[PDB]
Amino acid sequence: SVFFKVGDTSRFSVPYVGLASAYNCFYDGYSHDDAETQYGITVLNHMGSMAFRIVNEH
Amino acid sequence: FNGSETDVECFLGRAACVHVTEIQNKDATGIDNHREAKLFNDWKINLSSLVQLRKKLELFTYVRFDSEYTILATASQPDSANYSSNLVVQAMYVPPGAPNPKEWDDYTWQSASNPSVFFKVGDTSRFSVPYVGLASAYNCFYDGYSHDDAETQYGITVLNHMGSMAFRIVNEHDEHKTLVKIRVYHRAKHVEAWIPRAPRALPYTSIGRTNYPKNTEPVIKKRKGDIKSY
Amino acid sequence: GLPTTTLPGSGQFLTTDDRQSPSALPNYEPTPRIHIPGKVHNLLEIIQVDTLIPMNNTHTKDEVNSYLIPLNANRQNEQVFGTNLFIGDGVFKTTLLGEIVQYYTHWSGSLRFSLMYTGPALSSAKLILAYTPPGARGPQDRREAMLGTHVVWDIGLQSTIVMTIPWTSGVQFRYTDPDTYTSAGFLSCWYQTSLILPPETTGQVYLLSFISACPDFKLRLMKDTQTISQTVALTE
Amino acid sequence: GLPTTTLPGSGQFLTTDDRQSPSALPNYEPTPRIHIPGKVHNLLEIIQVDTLIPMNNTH
Amino acid sequence: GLPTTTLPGSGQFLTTDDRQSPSALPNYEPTPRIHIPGKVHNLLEIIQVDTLIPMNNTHTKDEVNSYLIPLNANRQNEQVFGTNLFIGDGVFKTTLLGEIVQYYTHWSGSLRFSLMYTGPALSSAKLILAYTPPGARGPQDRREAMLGTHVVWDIGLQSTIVMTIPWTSGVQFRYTDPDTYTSAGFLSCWYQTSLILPPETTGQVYLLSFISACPDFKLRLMKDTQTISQTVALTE
Amino acid sequence: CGYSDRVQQITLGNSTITTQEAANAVVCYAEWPEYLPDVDASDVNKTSKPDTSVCRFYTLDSKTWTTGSKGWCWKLPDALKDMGVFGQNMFFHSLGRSGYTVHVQCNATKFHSGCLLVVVIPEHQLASHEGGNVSVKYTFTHPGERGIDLSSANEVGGPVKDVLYNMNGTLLGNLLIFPHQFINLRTNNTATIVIPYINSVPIDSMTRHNNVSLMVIPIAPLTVPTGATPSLPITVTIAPMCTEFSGIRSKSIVPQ
Repeated sequence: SVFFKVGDTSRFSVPYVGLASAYNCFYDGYSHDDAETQYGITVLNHMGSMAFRIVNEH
Repeated sequence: FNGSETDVECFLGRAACVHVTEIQNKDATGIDNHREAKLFNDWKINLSSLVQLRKKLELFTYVRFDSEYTILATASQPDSANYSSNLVVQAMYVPPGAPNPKEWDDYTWQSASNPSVFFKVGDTSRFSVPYVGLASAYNCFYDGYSHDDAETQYGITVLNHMGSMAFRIVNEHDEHKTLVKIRVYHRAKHVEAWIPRAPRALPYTSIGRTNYPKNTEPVIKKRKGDIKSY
Repeated sequence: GLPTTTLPGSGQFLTTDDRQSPSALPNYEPTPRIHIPGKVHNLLEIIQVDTLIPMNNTHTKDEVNSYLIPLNANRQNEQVFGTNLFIGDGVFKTTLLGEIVQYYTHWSGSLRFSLMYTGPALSSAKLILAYTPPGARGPQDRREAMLGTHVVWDIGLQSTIVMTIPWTSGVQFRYTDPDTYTSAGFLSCWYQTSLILPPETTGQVYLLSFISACPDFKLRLMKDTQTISQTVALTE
Repeated sequence: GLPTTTLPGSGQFLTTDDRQSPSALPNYEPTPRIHIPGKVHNLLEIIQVDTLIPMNNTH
Repeated sequence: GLPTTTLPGSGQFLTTDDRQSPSALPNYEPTPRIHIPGKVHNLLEIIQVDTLIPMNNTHTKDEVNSYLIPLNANRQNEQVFGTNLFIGDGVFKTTLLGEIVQYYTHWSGSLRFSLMYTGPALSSAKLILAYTPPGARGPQDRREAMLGTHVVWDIGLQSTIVMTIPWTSGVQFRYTDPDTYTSAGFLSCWYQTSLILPPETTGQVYLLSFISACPDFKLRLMKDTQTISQTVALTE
Repeated sequence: CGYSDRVQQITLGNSTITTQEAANAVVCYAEWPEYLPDVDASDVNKTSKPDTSVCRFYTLDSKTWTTGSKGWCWKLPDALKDMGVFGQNMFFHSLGRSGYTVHVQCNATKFHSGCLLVVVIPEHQLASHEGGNVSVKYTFTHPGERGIDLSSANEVGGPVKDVLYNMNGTLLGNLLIFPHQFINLRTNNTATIVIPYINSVPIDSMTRHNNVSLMVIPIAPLTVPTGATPSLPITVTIAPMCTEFSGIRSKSIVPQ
């Protein structure tokens, strides 16, 4: 998590967070024939999830 | 691998929010709100608050820190509008074995050799307090009182005290309302651990005393059916 | 004299960034480092120890008997063990390997299942214990377990049975999000023969089951570890 | 100890500028690089292939 | 030309940080350094000097007699000295070792207790003086002191008696917070025999007691040193 | 010739125990009980060496493992308070360095089925029977030679007697990263744990500070054959090895 002034920036470097050895941008197959996570959206090679909020009051 | 991911130094060395607090500065006395959380605050540092309610450090018995308190102070009173006009905040690391302030305009903010810093509200300040330990390691998990003699307090064992943080405002003039939220993030460097210890079952019920809480729910899970799985 | 630029990301406060910071006590010798035993450098040697597994945790209130797998006489070709090998869930959750794997994220490595018998010296039994790999439906009886990678290591002369658990890579690692999928591994045990009790025994004997990780173990990313949806700000 | 100056263009945010930035996961081994076929380094070898031309696209 | 970043803790004002700062008089030769005697580099050589101890400070107003331990005739097996060895408190507080150890914090090191007799040349006495270590209850009479590490070094031929005070580590150092615990050390003296006064002496003789620190002394952290709850802002 | 287990004379001072069945040894960690905390202070030494006369095998009272039994817990440097020359050195001095060697023996016939867990827990802080912001006042902690005696001896004001939380909040099968060995009546009848000294301060009072709790607990219940006695004895012996004290040429008398 980072904190910065409004109107300024912040620079990241998130490394390759991939389940597969490459990002399967274009994949054929579901997740299982078992329980099967969701569908062939293939969110299994998820990259991350950014969250933004304010620490202030009143 | 010799990569700092599952080793001890990476394990405990992350920075975590401890001791959220909220102070202000009004006047000498003014309106009768002086003592509790206004005009100053002392913490008496203890990692016993929210290191995931004392877990990863309680997994070991003997540790040694080198702390980096990073004080994030911010103006709860709308900083966007005003309430920030040169609002210089004073932090102070009162070491163990030194008197604690209990007033905003008190003698031990300016006294001798008490490390105090000054920074703008909405900015930070980085420390490095060395290993201030009475024992050669921090006895996080200790059996014994302090004496069979006079005996200092009890087996809380505040003898291996780490320090005491003090926060206050150097400003004046009661005509208005301000409010300042201060949030310190402890980070431990060069963490050397010893003597692995079995983890707790429940979330705790006391600081220092290794008590397990009464009236417990089952910490372990029943089988889904029988010993027959699936 | 030294010209310089700006950088976007100025005034940044990374919580996680290793930066050397100046000392509040710049000149102070600490209490010096002495040698005390059991120095630890890694969680691998923490989880190298066979702790135990609560398998008979099917009673409501938690007691000592949660680890005692109950063994009766005159039963064969029927169930003894049975578990999904999803560490961090079910019966492995409250082991030391349990909260360690609840600490990190995606993991890898072979294991060291152990097993030990608590009964009389003049007692004998044959117990087939079988492993089925993740992605395979576990066996239904002693027959189908025997066609699996069946292990006997019987009772009557040998008490301590250890079996390594080989790891197989699924989608490059192990899924560490809470689901009840059935492709995590499966270990179970069957009476190959009935338990032969000594004369006038008149009771039950038990087994004790341990688990740990072989040095091949691996732990990759770190997580927040709520486990209770944690927030307590009590200070004294 | 180190005297320095300013530069006009401070607080600048070039979108296109190659600057090394600090890591949010500073210590994390990724899924390792394996060999898979058809490695590409350039669009020249992309457009080296005769595709086809729609010439009778008058319908 | 030189790209740079920010650092959190910018605009910081550490009071205690050693940073070289530019000169208001950048070109000015001062009054040059000459040699004058008694150059000091350390407080150790300050506290190497046996000052004195006020032991007979049991009178109300402070006079010269505060240091004179009173010695009478025809008393034996009864009290002469008696003190807790808590420097910074009690009777050692107002020595030079007193405000020096009130300056710092946790300390360590052996001491150099001295003792000197002020009486006539043709007078004799035997005085047992005994040390008991911290953590031990001090002796009640000359008997129990003699079973301690008893020291006689009598009066009648020798006047200056020095005894080293060995230091023992308790919980790694000495407690430097104001309490009246009784595990700080204990030194006391007894008449082994009655004082033999010269004929028609008709009065009292006295002893003089000094204290300092041996070169083994150690002072570790520094404190604020209120001692009066200090604040005076008077300027002229 | 034949079986040649290490059952020869371990005689040591007044102690001539030599009762070893399957005499395998598990030490606590890689560190042996070692005397020297340092080399010297570059000075002539009168260092207190009581290892010539402290290294006796001070046994304890025997305790009867019934079927309805839960466990026993002794605070190790304070179990030997009212006994031996070691106890009189403990009150006689204040501070001492004491490595221990604990030999727990259980008499059991061939016909008895059960298992025990011995475990040596460093700095075992206790959980109270109150279970709040208060613990035992260290009167009920270390009775000495009698132990906490977890087996159905419940009390008020002091520690809890809950055996799964082992007065610690921890878990029973999770306890084995402490040094331990299982007494399996199929295999062995005794257990040895070699305890080196363990404290963040190199020299410490054992009257004030409880270094080690020793627990012997039945994991599997004891099933005797019927017609026999439903009780088996546990005997525990302590040999304080490479033991050192501090109060040299200093201590006269303290009675208590």
